[PDB]
Amino acid sequence: GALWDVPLSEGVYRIMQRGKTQVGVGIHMEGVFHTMWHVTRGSVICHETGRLEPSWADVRNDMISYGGGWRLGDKWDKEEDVQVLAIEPGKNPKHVQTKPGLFKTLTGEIGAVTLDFKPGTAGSPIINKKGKVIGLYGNGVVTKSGDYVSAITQAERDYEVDEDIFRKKRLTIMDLHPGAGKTKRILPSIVREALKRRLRTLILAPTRVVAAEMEEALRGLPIRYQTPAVKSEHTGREIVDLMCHATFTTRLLSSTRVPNYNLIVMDEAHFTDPCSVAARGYISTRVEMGEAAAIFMTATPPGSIDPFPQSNSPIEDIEREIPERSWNTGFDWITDYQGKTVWFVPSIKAGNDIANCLRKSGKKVIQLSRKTFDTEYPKTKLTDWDFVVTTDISEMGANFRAGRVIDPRRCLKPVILTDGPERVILAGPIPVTPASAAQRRGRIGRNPAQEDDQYVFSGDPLKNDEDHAHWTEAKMLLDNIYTPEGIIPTLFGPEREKTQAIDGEFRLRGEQRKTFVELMRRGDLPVWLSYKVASAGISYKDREWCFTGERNNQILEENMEVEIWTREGEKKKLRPKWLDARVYADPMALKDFKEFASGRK
Amino acid sequence: RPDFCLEPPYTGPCKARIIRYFYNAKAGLCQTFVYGGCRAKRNNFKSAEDCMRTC
Amino acid sequence: DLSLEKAANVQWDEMADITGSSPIIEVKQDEDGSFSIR
Repeated sequence: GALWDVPLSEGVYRIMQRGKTQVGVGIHMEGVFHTMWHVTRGSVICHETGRLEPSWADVRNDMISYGGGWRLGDKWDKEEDVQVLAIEPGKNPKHVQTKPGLFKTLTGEIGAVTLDFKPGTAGSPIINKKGKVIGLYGNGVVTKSGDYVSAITQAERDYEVDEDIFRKKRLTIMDLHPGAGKTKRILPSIVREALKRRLRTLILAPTRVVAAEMEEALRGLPIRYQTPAVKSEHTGREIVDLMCHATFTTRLLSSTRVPNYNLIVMDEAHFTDPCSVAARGYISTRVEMGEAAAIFMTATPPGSIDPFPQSNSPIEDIEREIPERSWNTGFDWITDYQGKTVWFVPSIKAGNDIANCLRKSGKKVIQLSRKTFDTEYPKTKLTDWDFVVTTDISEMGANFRAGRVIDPRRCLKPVILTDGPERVILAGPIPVTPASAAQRRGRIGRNPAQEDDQYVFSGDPLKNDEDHAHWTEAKMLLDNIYTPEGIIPTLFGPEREKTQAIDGEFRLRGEQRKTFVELMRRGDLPVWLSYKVASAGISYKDREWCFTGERNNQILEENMEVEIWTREGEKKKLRPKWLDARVYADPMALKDFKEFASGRK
Repeated sequence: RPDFCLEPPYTGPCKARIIRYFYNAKAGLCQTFVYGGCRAKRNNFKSAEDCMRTC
Repeated sequence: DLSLEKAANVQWDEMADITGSSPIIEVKQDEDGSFSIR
């Protein structure tokens, strides 16, 4: 069959519709609502106890689940009488016993009953002698006599993985598109047999929320979440370690007890974050060492170019003009549409402008950024909204129940300039990558219910991220990760030609490497800036370099020359020796960096 | 008006109760009928609008 | 748009009467899970 995609009682029920009409019948067994597909077609099941959403759907057999798979295995045996628990509209339930005839299909045969009940009895349970549901009444056919005969429709019931994906010195890239049951079917199976092979398994999620979803999907299995507040943690028991990409890279930078995971699975392995790229480099090195097997799961593997990949649910690709800033008129199609929309913005600032503009017209808007993601994403489901205005961070496993995505296909790109004084600027808004466009578009076309999801976009993608700072920064991280003799940890193959930086040119001394790590993970500074400060021999507490810079390194906030009161109590102009645009890109980053410059961080 | 508006309202071989709209070829307007869930003919609309617009 | 309501619990009624026939008809399935007459 097929799975579904979305972020207590007892007995059979009348499926009622507003417009109190009865449209069908269902059975709550084992903690799952059983019903027929033509009755609801994936519509939400609203009730006092809450809401039920699709999970298993076999359209070819006209069956659908609510709240899990189907625990309905009892089937007719071609020689036994059954009852139909007919629940008709506006009438008490009836028990009609009839020894079933046969529906000899083309391929091949299934039991059927010659009972004709009122419209709305679809989903009425067919009952066993033991008192078990043996099928569903509601889907049948009329004969030449004009008589109605319904069939006893019944379900039958994961994913069987190849054995060589566990084979050492092997890196497998799984191309999985939204709606593949990746998190809920594939990964749990992979882990399940990984344990049968007694493998030391490491699972990497891009963000905390994705890892949380994994925990949801991996319940019942021995999984331990690893936090970046711990360098290493070894238990004698068999177990699978679940952590974030950044946590893994951090532990590689600061620990000595990093265990030899012989099976490493990375989800959303397209994440262009420096820590993620470095992680892919290290993992690839371990595989090359013949010490581990690796699995990279992503909808956009290396070489991906198609911005319009086929989805499991239909997507309407619409090309039209999209506002770059706040607007007053000429864009009614944005606000008149009230499904839920996910709008990708090139930056936090543009996001603020758009979000405010939408809110001023009565639209509930949730904003998402890199630093607010793990806090603000969870309220995109526990609350209801109209627009999610997000940056590129939503291109990593972020799942929304939306119908439309607005994607002007623009973004910012950190670049390391070498026009004399080495600097980092934010170039943009520039066109996104084809992969990014595909991932932004991938937020929809996931729900088999809605057949009219809309991807509204503008402009074309561009494969011009060679000068992206993240490749260099990843090399900075990876250079400070110890490896055996002869084995040198370089970037992941398909991502290494992107950078022109050579190997090992960023390896730091013992204590300076520690300063580097602390500047990143405690100072919350970019990799480039942290490397620049740490390589200069500067300690973590020394903040004098924040004011030593040349004139043009003067930081501005709201067209003001930013001024900071130091911890000693001295008033200095914020003028860093090394200039990274990302520390004054948005208000919050500038606030944090100003807290750093004051020595209060 | 199309040639499927010819057809009488068709409740299929399924046993659900989904109120739909059919174009009456008897009287001259659109009106409700009970749809079974499967095998919908073209003379079957989710609204009175679409029925009136098509015919 | 959809609401639920209690109706009954899964049970075999011993006090129920017998009706219906048991013929053999040729069915031809469909992609939508429908049925026809072969």
